[PDB]
Amino acid sequence: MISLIAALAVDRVIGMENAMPWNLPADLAWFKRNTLDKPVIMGRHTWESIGRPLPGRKNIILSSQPGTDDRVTWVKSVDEAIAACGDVPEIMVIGGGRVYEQFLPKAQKLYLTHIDAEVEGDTHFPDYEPDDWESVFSEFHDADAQNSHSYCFEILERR
Ligand SMILES: NC(=O)c1ccc[n+]([C@@H]2O[C@H](COP(=O)([O-])OP(=O)(O)OC[C@H]3O[C@@H](n4cnc5c(N)ncnc54)[C@H](OP(=O)(O)O)[C@@H]3O)[C@@H](O)[C@H]2O)c1
Ligand SMILES: Nc1nc(=O)c2nc(CNc3ccc(C(=O)N[C@@H](CCC(=O)O)C(=O)O)cc3)cnc2[nH]1
Ligand SMILES: [Mn+2]
Repeated sequence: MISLIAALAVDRVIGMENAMPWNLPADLAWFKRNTLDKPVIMGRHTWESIGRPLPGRKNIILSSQPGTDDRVTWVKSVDEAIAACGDVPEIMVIGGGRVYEQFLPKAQKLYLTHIDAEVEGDTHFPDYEPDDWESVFSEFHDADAQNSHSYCFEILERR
């Protein structure tokens, strides 16, 4: 099945100038935990902000342009990206904006982190139809010494 994983601040903001303004060590631990040993699909911009292959996962990048690093897999369309994953139980789509928009309809599960932070950005998470989704897991956390804002980890399943 296909799942989307993402961190959103106020207003569904997900990035600004090809980067994520905040720093939340706990959220990144959660991201790694949920994606390790699974294939991750990302768009070219995202590949670029990340700057290197994510270890322990098959990294698949979507680009209309030919590949430029053999350490990852390059695909030119959504169907090929999905076929490149092979037979696995869960495929993780990691963004960015344009790529989330294209996979949303095909996704059965969303792993969202809501962050209490007001950031002015240029990329947003798609505006999905709440009706259609069921929250099956929620876990709130106040801010602390290592994490600058409070956040909520949530998992939705398409009804
Ligand atoms: N907070 C989060 O959880 C989170 C997660 C991911 C990203 N982000 C952020 O989001 C921004 C990057 O998002 P973005 O929307 O600018 O770009 P993106 O979605 O990472 O990348 C867009 C690109 O990927 C390729 N692509 C997408 N769909 C394709 C398709 N169907 N066939 C072929 N190529 C396709 C195209 O590359 P070519 O131009 O080479 O065709 C397109 O320009 C950043 O600020 C990043 O920091 C945030
Ligand atoms: N919940 C969530 N938070 C994010 O920050 C996020 N970021 C992306 C894309 N950007 C990035 C940027 C850096 C790393 C990264 O450095 N990850 C390391 C974690 C380090 C640790 O495990 O403590 C990794 O191995 O996953 C991942 C995605 C996609 N979905 C997200 N989803
Ligand atoms: Mn159902």
